[PDB]
Amino acid sequence: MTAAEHGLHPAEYPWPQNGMLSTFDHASLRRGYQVYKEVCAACHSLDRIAWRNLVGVTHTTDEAKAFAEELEYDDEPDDEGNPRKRPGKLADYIPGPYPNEQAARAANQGALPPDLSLIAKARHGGADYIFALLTGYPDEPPAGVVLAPGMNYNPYFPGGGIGMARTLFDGVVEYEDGTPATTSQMAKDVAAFLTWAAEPEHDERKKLGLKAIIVISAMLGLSVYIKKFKWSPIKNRKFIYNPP
Amino acid sequence: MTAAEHGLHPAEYPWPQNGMLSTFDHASLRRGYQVYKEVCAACHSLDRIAWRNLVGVTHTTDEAKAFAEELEYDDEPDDEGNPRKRPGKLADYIPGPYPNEQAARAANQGALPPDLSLIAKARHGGADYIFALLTGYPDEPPAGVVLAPGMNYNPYFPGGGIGMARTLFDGVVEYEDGTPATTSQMAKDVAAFLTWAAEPEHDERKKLGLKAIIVISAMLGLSVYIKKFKWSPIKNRKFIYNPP
Amino acid sequence: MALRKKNSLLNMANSYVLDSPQPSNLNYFWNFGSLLALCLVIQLATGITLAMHYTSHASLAFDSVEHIMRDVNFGWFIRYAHANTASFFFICIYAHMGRNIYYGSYKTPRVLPWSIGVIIFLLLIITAFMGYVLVFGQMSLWGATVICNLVSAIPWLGEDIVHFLWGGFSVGNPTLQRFFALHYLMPFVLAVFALLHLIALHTAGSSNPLGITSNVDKLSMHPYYSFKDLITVFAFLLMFTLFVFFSPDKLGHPDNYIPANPMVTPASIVPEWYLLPFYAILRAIPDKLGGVIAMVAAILILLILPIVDRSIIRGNAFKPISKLLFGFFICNFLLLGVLGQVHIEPPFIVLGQICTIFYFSYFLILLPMVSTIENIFFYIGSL
Amino acid sequence: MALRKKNSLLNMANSYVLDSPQPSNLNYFWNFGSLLALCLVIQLATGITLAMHYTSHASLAFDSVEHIMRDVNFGWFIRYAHANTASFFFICIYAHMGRNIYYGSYKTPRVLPWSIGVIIFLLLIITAFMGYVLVFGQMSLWGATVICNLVSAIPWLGEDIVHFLWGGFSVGNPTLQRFFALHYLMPFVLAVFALLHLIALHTAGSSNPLGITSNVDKLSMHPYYSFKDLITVFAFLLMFTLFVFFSPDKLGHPDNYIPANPMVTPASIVPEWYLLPFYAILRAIPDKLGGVIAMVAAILILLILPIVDRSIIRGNAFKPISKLLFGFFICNFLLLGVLGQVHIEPPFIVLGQICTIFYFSYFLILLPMVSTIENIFFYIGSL
Amino acid sequence: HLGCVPIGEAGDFGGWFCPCHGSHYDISGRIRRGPAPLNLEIPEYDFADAETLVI
Amino acid sequence: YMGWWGHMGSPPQKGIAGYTISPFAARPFAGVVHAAIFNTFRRTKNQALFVILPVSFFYYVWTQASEKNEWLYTKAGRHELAKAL
Ligand code: HEC
Ligand code: HEC
Ligand code: HEM
Ligand code: HEM
Ligand code: HEM
Ligand code: HEM
Ligand code: FES
Repeated sequence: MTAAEHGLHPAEYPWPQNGMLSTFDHASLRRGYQVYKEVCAACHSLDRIAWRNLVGVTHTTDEAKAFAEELEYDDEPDDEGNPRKRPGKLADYIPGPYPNEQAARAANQGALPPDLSLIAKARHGGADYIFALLTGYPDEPPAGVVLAPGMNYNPYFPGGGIGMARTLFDGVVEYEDGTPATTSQMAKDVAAFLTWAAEPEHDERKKLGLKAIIVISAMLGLSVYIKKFKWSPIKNRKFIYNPP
Repeated sequence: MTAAEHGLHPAEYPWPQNGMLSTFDHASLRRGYQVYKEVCAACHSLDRIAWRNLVGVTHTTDEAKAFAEELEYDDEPDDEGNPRKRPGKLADYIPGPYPNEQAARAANQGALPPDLSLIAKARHGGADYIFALLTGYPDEPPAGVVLAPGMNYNPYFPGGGIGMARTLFDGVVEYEDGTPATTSQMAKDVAAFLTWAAEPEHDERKKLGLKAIIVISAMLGLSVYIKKFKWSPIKNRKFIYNPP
Repeated sequence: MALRKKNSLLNMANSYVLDSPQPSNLNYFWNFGSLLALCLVIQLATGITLAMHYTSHASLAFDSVEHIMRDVNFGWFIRYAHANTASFFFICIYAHMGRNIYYGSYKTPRVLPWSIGVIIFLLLIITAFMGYVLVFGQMSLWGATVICNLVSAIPWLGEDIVHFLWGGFSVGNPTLQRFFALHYLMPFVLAVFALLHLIALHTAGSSNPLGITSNVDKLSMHPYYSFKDLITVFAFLLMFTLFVFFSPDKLGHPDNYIPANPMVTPASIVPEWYLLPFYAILRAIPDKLGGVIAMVAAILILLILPIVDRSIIRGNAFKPISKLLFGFFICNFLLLGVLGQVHIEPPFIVLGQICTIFYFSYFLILLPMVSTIENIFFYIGSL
Repeated sequence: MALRKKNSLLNMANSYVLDSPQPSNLNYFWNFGSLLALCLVIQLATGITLAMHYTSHASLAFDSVEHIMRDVNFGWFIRYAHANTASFFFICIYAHMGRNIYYGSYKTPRVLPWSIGVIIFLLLIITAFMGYVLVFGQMSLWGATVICNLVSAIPWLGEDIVHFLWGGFSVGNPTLQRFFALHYLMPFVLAVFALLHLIALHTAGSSNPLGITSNVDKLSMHPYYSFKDLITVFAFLLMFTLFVFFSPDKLGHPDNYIPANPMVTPASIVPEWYLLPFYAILRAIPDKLGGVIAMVAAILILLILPIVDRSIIRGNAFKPISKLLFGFFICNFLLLGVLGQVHIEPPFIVLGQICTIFYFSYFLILLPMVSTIENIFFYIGSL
Repeated sequence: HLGCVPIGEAGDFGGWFCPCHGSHYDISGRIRRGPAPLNLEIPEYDFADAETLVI
Repeated sequence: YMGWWGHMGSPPQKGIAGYTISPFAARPFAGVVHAAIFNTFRRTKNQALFVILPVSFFYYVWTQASEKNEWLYTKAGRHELAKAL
């Protein structure tokens, strides 16, 4: 297959979470949530994430309750069996922009924007692919490329023509921590946030792995000593043969 | 417990399907469907039964398709993702009178009319209980019984006070086969129909059981001959002992 | 040397089903072992097939069982076969255990197969209890609730253990999905223990109705007991046929055709019939923890039969008083069963307590006394 | 007499894990058998636990796996442990089979454990394939579709058999629910066959790296091989830890994190890595039925090694030419693996055919020729 | 008593009346008349706000 | 072909005296550094060709095939690709 059909392979960026002992940067996760909420969430759902998931990762209990309480969710029917709405709770999932696929495609010239909850695991490249894609729209497609109508050129996307246009531009978001919201900074934060959304156990998993590595290595060393200790009578055995 | 707390035990009526070798009377099943449709279906669903289920039991393919095609069912959303309706098909389930439990209870003074698809198996007594209950509303409750508001006296119902009023009266239905629709006749037909709805394999099952009974009995007889044949050298063995 | 003896794999089968030396006088009560093997094979085949159509999620479980009944080809038969064979499994296991108690199969040198047998019986109870919950009808839910709450009696940690078993604060979806996984597993564990009790038995061989050694007079398992087993297999299949095809719901509870509803409580919550004697024993003790202990003790007390039977003779064929006592013990066990499903009302409350005392006193008092006296009567009577 | 010898149950364990007489010179490649037993134990424990949280219905399957990852305590670990141990299971089984082929473990008198071993390997493939479908991501669905359509090649009845396997006209809910039930069962069948191949082996005992009898010099299994097994257990657990905790998705396909969509076809539909050599062999034959036969033959041809190896000596330790040929055979098998996941493009099409010919010619031509010539060289060379 | 749900406002102590065996609970939900042995159990509840309780 | 302890199936043994010492009396890691360096080097040197020859051959075959495949799907390889299909 041609390189174009594969898509250009994203660079390996030095993410904070790269590194056997490294967690996510939670300040970046919080900023990335804000990019999700203000830019991506217009077209993309994050359906696997509940408000409670943000608590103690990016937000306090009160902030997350406030986000939930601003929305309306379907309640159980009232006593005459008529539909009712309630305010959101921490157990509720973050609601998506569209009621069904047909509505989603109608708003995006036929293309269906995927749910982003697993996108960092569902694409080769992970955070690097998301970062490369969001920052990799050239001003002009390479001479000779004919884009289908409603397609945008992006070399990281296989085949080159993606139905999503460039969306991150310097200062589309105003970060609440005073960080300069440049295209690169926003792409880095939202890629970090999406990686967390795909693998929220990441920080705990790598710490438990460090404990396991240490214990298992010590046990491996001791098991070698013990095996050698027990085998030495066999290894050291000597014979004298006197032919009968 | 008091007999009243148990409910009066229904008589054993001679149903056509009683009898190891007996099927349902399908003419009674068809008439019972008509009682369901014109009387019970106002309050009770039959959610486990699809239109295809009637075909070749009570109705022809065309009659059942006509019943389905008169109703509207939810289709897949249109291209803008807006809701749409379609006419019914044979695969569709028979639709119930209420959208939810809350609506059902609101229409029945707080009581919830059960779905009738399994009712013949879900009550001690089966067809006899359904027949006894529908025909067993006395004109006057026995002296001294105090009914709760919205309750009707029926001795077959445990405790005596049922939230369902008498519904079958001579000539509420006009049967399409010219059968006189008396209370007793309609109760018998609808009880037969509901029994079929609970156990639609009944006729096939009992015929396969007849074949199994015959084969297994023959095999039992032959296995006795063969066991006796093989054992006879052991059974017939004789000894002469001469003490050494 | 014949291949069936020379090849190690063939020789294992040979030792159990073909050349296995059997007493020449086993009566028809020695046929329940092969009936139990048949029930286990039917439950494996029907159970694995139901698992191909059943959905363990609480929102779909009850409806997946209705889909089996209504849409799956022969699904009604596979479902009814599985549900009825669970009852037949218990009839055969009670018969097999009754044979073992009457003929002294628990005595030396067969203490080990008997003791492993008691664990088989416990695994069958757990297996059947979990399988019943899977329907997720009213009896499924309320039976799970009441039986699992007995664990709350364990001091200190009981409540925590119950929440851990349920995977939440009541019986719900987590409980149903875990019961599915364990119900699928437990029959395989049961088959291993069934195999272990046979390997343990193989050191002494089968006992026989006279209670004497059969080392003087052996018959090959095949063809004699193969062909004698076919008779009871076909008798069993006739009983199976009558229930599965002509009366498939006779042994069941109609409330299990109502979907589980945590709000409405059924009029009476009882276990399946084969658990009823143990439920009557539990009701007899007023204390919660007392009752649970008594109920477990009623099964574990089978482990002391090798000790409390003081007879110098194996089995009851020649012991008129032991035969009378055994008759009373069995009928009392059936009465306990009946009392397990009556309402908690006079006069059945006291009757259940007296029957419970009789149940335990068989093991602790009567069998040790009677077996001691009969030893003396055999000695003096034949002088 | 010691209890471990006197009691028949204890004596069975004793014969396999304690007093079992082993050669004194087994090298570390004799440790894969216990690693495979460890993988089987991990897969049973993790698999039964996943079954307590997984829902087999197609509408909920993929989401139940996300619930395991996100909500179940340690669910991420149990899921990653189960998915990674499936790969480790195949690494260990290829190592164990490679050991067996290099050291002549298939020769008399060990033809029976080897032949049952080939069936174990087939059951592992089926087990792993069904388990992979259960996620119900894109690779799950499309892998099931293409692999199950190979059955359509069976003449006359092939299409009918496929519809019967699927329980419908395409891979869907019926197929997923049956694969769940079979995926749960197949590991138990696999454990039985693993036990059978060990009982068959016990008649000759383990072979050893020199290929000679060890009847002259035996060591007890315990403590020597117990403690030597602990070393490779801890080495395995270190590798397990690195994948499960630090790189849990390295061995997987990202497309399996997209929910199954029968409309969109993924760019490349490949099996899991451990099936890749067999897929390259199938691609090599242009005919559909031809390709299926070749692919099955590639596994069943292992059954003829006892015949085509004409050597008078067991194993390759002392056979320089056989060792070279074995080296080429193994590297060719790895190249077939790589070619199983490339695109069907020049020049890999022809290369795959040449590697396929080499694979089969090892069994049919080269090993019979080389083993014949080495017999002559040992005889003449030592005169 | 057994575990029906009492119909409230009904009774004879005008609190709750269980229709099943006729046990009467109070405005405290204390048992006054009928087979029931205990008063209606109290869950573990706290007033987070004055307008919302959590149970 | 295998018996059990006491009747393992060995031909009669005679004339061999075997000696060994307790695991507590021995240094388990005696001579470890010599083994780790010189013994491993000897064992590895004697087996190196049997690994190097097939690995190097099949790696070269792969390398050539993968580079050709890559080149055929460039612009430069258009014509050769057209012929190859
Ligand atoms: C107004 C529309 C719109 C906005 C705003 C938007 N997207 Fe998208 N996105 C799409 C559409 C449409 C697709 C599908 C493109 C296709 O498949 O051709 C898509 C696809 C993607 C993909 C998948 C590309 C692939 O490999 O399949 C990722 C990752 C993505 N978007 C992330 C983002 C992130 C991160 C943001 C913003 C911070 C974002 N999107 C903003 C419309 C949008
Ligand atoms: C307009 C209302 C209404 C009509 C018409 C009606 N029912 Fe009912 N039915 C109820 C209500 C309400 C209940 C619940 C009664 C209760 O539980 O107290 C009920 C309960 C039942 C029960 C179950 C009683 C039990 O044991 O729980 C059966 C069976 C039944 N109906 C059958 C029928 C049949 C058959 C028909 C007509 C041919 C019928 N119903 C007509 C309202 C109705
Ligand atoms: C000793 C073996 C077994 C016994 C005693 C047993 C018992 C039971 C019982 C009592 C039920 C309730 C049946 C009902 O009333 O509907 C049941 C249901 C079930 N069992 Fe088993 N079972 C056994 C083996 C198996 C096995 C091996 C499986 C394999 C999965 C299995 C799968 C099921 C399933 C899926 C259900 C629920 C669907 C249904 O109710 O029919 N069972 N089992
Ligand atoms: C799955 C359940 C079981 C199966 C398949 C099974 C099978 C068998 C079989 C085939 C035999 C040999 C033939 C016979 O005597 O009937 C046997 C003997 C025996 N079983 Fe069971 N059994 C089971 C459960 C039990 C239980 C629960 C007990 C004890 C509580 C038990 C105790 C024994 C004893 C003591 C014997 C030896 C009896 C004798 O021959 O004297 N078994 N069993
Ligand atoms: C030899 C033993 C086994 C092997 C090789 C094996 C292999 C696999 C594989 C490859 C998957 C797909 C994993 C993934 O990528 O997510 C899987 C999934 C699964 N397996 Fe197994 N398995 C085995 C034993 C078992 C057993 C005994 C159970 C008991 C039920 C089981 C239950 C499951 C379940 C529920 C899933 C789906 C959830 C998931 O994907 O993690 N497995 N298995
Ligand atoms: C679940 C998979 C398996 C398990 C758990 C297993 C386990 C074992 C164990 C513990 C041994 C004895 C110790 C050893 O030599 O490593 C062994 C020996 C053997 N296995 Fe396996 N095995 C499995 C699969 C296979 C397969 C797939 C084959 C063949 C294709 C096979 C063929 C053999 C043979 C021939 C031996 C005797 C080797 C010898 O000692 O010379 N096994 N296996
Ligand atoms: S159930 Fe409440 S009064 Fe008896």
